[PDB]
Amino acid sequence: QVEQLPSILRVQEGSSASINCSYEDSASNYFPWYKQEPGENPKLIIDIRSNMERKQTQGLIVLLDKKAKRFSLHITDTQPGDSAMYFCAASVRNYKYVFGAGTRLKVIADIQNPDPAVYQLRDSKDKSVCLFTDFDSQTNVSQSKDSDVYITDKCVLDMRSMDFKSNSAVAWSNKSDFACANAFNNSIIPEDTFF
Amino acid sequence: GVIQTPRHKVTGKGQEATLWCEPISGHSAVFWYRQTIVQGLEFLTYFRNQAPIDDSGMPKERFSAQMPNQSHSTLKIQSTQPQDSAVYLCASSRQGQNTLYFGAGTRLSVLEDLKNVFPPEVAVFEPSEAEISHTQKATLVCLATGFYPDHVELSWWVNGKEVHSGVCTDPQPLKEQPALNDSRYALSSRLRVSATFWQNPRNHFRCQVQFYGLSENDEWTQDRAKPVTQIVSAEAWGRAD
Repeated sequence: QVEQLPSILRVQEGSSASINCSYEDSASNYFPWYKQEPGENPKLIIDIRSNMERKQTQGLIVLLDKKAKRFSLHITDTQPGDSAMYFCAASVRNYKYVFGAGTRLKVIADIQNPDPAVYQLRDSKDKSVCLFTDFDSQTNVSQSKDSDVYITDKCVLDMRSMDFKSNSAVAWSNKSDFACANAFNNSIIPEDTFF
Repeated sequence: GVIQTPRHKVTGKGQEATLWCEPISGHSAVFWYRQTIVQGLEFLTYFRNQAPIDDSGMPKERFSAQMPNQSHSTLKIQSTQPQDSAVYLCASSRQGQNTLYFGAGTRLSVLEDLKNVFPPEVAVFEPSEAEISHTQKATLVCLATGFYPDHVELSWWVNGKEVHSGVCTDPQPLKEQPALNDSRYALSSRLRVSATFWQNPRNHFRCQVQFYGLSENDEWTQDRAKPVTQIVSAEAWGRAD
């Protein structure tokens, strides 16, 4: 039976992240690691056998200490997009894959040039939605303290094309007394909301 | 690789559900696992050449696994209960191989009552004039609201091809009535394009939400439309001024 720590791992972009696992059978011979993107299937990312104590391939490092019955995975220079669910396992002979319960890795992104703004969208005919966007990593969109006003959590986008990341959160309501001016009374970065 | 069907399954309490897995051309190929938020990856059962070897992880009641032939395996749950709700992964490995290959699994949601299943209403919102002016970028937003349960897949289609780069979808939906445990959900997504791209009125944007609900087999008493598995979409065209 295999213990994997931690369950949730919040790491800042650029920093390294490590997952540790330990297993309870002297006999285990193979230690694979699986990455799992939302909706998809776990995919083998790297593995190590009882023959060896460290392996580095494919942007990944694994350690194995047979004596301590501990093994670990190490990702240096995390980027959003390493954000996924990881799983370790220990196997014996031709059968028996025992898995950790997994680590949800969240890589928090370094907004380089923040541009906090709150804009008002429309379409088709509620009618109106508000967008809080381009704010820095250290901001919390809080939930709606108004019922019948809905606010999503922040969403991090990373482009492959350019080195620009952005945060966004969406808020909407059917009420007549609703506007973007005073919608996001969380701890806003002190800018914009310009109409 | 390993093919599992269905990808999503909604059942009511006490319905029977069977899950299908086609391994790869290989021997040790049952490795049914259950995947949940609380218990993580849990071994259920294992077959070598159609032969039950370990069923240690299987619930002691209602759950059963078979291999009819050597190219398919089934998990049958009798009298589905809410606690049965999880993702059911299936996996296979070869002879002289350590590598284990996983399926994408079947997501099972067992509901108390199928009268509370509703499909999403989808709407897309055109970028802000302010945003365009300030950043030279245009962000479209899509809203899927009022759906239960939370088996939705949201995609962005630009001129008939699905796109990914510049999409951001909420990783988890929000409860419209968060006090209640059994509440409808909303999901939002954003598509960010250049202001130039949005300003071209030949560009067609479509937000599409695949919802999973009742099959055509299921009965429908209520006087609204039966909430079958369906796609719900909303479109917008580029605009010059």
